[PDB]
Amino acid sequence: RVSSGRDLNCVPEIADTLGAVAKQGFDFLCMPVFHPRFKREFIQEPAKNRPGPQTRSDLLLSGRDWNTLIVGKLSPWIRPDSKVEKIRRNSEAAMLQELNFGAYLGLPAFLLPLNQEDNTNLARVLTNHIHTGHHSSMFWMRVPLVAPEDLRDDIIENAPTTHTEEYSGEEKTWMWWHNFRTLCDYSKRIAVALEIGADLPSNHVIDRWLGEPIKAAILPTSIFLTNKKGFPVLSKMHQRLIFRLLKLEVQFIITGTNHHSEKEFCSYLQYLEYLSQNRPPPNAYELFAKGYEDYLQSPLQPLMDNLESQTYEVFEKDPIKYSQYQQAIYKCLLDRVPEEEKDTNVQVLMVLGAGRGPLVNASLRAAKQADRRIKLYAVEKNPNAVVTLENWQFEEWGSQVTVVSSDMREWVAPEKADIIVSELLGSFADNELSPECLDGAQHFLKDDGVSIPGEYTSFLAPISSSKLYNEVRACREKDRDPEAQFEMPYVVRLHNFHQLSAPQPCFTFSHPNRDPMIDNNRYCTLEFPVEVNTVLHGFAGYFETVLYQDITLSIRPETHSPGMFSWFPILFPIKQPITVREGQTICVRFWRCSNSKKVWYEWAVTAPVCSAIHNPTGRSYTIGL
Amino acid sequence: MERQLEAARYRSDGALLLGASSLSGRCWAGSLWLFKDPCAAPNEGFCSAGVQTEAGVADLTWVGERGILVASDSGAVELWELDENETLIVSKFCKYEHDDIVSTVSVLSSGTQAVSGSKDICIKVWDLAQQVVLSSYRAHAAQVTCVAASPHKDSVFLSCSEDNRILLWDTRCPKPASQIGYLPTSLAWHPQQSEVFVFGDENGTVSLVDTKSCVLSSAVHSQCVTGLVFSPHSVPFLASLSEDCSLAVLDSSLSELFRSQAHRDFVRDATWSPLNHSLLTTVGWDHQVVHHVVPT
Ligand SMILES: CSC[C@H]1O[C@@H](n2cnc3c(N)ncnc32)[C@H](O)[C@@H]1O
Ligand SMILES: Nc1nc2cc[nH]c2cc1Br
Repeated sequence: RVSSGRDLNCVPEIADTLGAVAKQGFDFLCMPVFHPRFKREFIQEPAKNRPGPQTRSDLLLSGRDWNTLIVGKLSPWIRPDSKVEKIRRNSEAAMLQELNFGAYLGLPAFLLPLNQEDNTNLARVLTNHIHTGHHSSMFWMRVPLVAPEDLRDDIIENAPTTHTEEYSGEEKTWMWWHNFRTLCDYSKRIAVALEIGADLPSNHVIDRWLGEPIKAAILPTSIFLTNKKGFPVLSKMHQRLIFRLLKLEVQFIITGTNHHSEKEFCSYLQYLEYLSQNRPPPNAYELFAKGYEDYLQSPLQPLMDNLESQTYEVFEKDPIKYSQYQQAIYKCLLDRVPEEEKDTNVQVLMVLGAGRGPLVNASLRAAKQADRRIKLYAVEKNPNAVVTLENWQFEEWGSQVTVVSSDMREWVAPEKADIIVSELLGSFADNELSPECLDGAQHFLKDDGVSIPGEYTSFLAPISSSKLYNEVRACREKDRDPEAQFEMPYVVRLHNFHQLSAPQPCFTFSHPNRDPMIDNNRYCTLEFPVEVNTVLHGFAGYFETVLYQDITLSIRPETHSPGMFSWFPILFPIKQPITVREGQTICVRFWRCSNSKKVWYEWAVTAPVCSAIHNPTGRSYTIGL
Repeated sequence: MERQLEAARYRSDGALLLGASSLSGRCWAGSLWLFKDPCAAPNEGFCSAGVQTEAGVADLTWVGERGILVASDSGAVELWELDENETLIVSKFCKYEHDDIVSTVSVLSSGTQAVSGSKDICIKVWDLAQQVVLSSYRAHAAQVTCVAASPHKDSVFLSCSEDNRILLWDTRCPKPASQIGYLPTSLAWHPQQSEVFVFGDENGTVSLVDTKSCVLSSAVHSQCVTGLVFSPHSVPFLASLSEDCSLAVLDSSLSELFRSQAHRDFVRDATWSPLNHSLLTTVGWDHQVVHHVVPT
């Protein structure tokens, strides 16, 4: 299902045009709302007093058709940044007139060009409109990958086109966009309609638009090549770009006249559809994670909170994770009990944070696989989950499993443990307070005992997403700090973003923690080399864990365990976006902090410019001990 | 006949060609009209011929005596021809080759070829006989506001644009365009001097330019200069039109001789009678055909 539009600047009979466009397969029609040559005076007589009607009637279509099928277009003569004062003033009046008429019709979106550098007054007038009436039309800023000036034929004898690479210069249309949306205060209603030229620029120019709110991709008829049977297709380079845009679920707009004159108009659409069918289908992670793309959620705190039945059901749905846990205990049981000792030596296993018992069942399956005897304790502090365990224990497990309705840091254990097995790790490894929990459980691990996991290590990477920056910004609430939303992590399936440097490890914790003078507080400095011009909006956080020896789990994208989907990446935003030039180092500083009651993260960017320290003293975000 | 009169051009025998758009209301179409009696214009029922086009008329021009070359909103450059009797107007071709509104059209000196400019940024050279684009030029960086064919040289023409370039073209060169302040809106070649042209800007200045070496200029209008039309005299006068809703006729040195505030909407075309060189006809979006008696 490619959602598809037709761009026209010529609409003689509105109903007939729309009807032809509907028969062609298009879901909507971009068109002007006043006639695009009908230039209008507002100041000077006699033309200011021109008899109306000033445009077509709203009665020509249904309200439903205006709301679903029609995208308005700003008239191309409207130049609010003209060097001529009178064009400036008439264009101001005319812009507000056209916008207000689109709002009167209830149009779902309205198109405006960015076709020069200075759109400052166009932004001002759009902002004026935005704060006038209560409506919710989208504003699609029509901006090209490559400026007309920079794709022109090399045919002016005395003004040759530059044959030198200009790295920043070739990205100029991003700066047109950036400056526009910055001026308009990052309104959710202002999106990009990215216009694709016949010749794509360098990859870095395209990459520049990663993490931008691209709602439309405009495809001119001129950019389509012709295949041996006469029909429209695209180059493999353009196809690459289309597959990326499809992943952003943009609406594709076809603009310009039919040059492929042998075939039906359907053809252009049929190619996009052809391309849409022939992508690689969604992998079982991407199938599981559909809907959650860039949806911010609170990180779960299974310590502070008692997790719901269905949350445990979700945790349990990851058979890769448990076959790994099973394998880690399997390999461990063999390493601890030799073959000749197998009937003498019953290993005391303790599931610390047993939930509804998947690790308990993995421990049973592993022991029968290993052919070694085990004594199970299932320690769980959530008394709701303990109901599930105790029903499981009576019906199935029996006396082999002892259920313990207790905190692992309080529990006075009847004996010491050969192996402690746990599953206390969030998306940043230590953000559910596994260090503190296993530290207080450590006194009943045997002197030679194993923790599964033995180790885990968080990873961070700087990102750009103006989309995700907006999502965070929209989480302002009543009755708290108006910036608290920027000073807290979010679990999010990051999707429309740009990873700006390779992830690096942040914090590591090892279990057992044999170190005499224990401290789980941390301070880390990371220097991230950046090869692009960009804007930093936060740090994606991942993790890795050693269950036992080579048996590992990871959500670090480059080493991601195949098939594992229990965790999404975490996101640490910053309050103010940071301009990062090509070749600069992003320096981030992260702290893990604590008192008796709370654990929290603080963070700051120190290069190429200083941010404020975020979440100082846990003022916006704490993790309950 | 639709309200917004866009074009007005005389042929050799003093018959008036009108082009019109409906730029508002329900139907946004256009039309082409021949008046053998000029003083009857705009009146529809007392005219020689008339026809409905599918879309509006941004610009047109005569192709000698019987052909009508039309710049459409559709993207089509259209050739309509008069029949054997000159009472009907039949489409000979309508070729959808520009990707936006065709704004400006101009027939080249020989009359077998023409040049068209569009909002799509391109300038296209046409073979009127073969009905195809010979050459397609993306020299500009914005809308092509005006193209103007050289009177006597088939390979030469002027174009101007919203990128603030006036380009002198010469198809004989490997790099045909050559670049020659506020944006240029209208272009007119000097009829007697191959090396000279005038250009009107969006701020109401008319400027006089030699190809060798904005030299002489006058603030003629208060708003944009839409059109510039040299007279048929040996010592020609320059008619200048504007969005200020005024006609001015100018001398060699751009001094104000005649001035008409007769039009109440924008003045869109001008055309000097070849029967009487002192009569000048304008048309405007007020649906007026005003016949001015120029004190020559
Ligand atoms: C299966 S998700 C991790 C499990 O750990 C449990 N948990 C977290 N912290 C502790 C603790 N200190 N003592 C016992 N169980 C815990 C939570 O209740 C959860 O069921
Ligand atoms: N302890 C856990 N935390 C998280 C966070 C996302 N998925 C999880 C699974 C477990 Br088990």
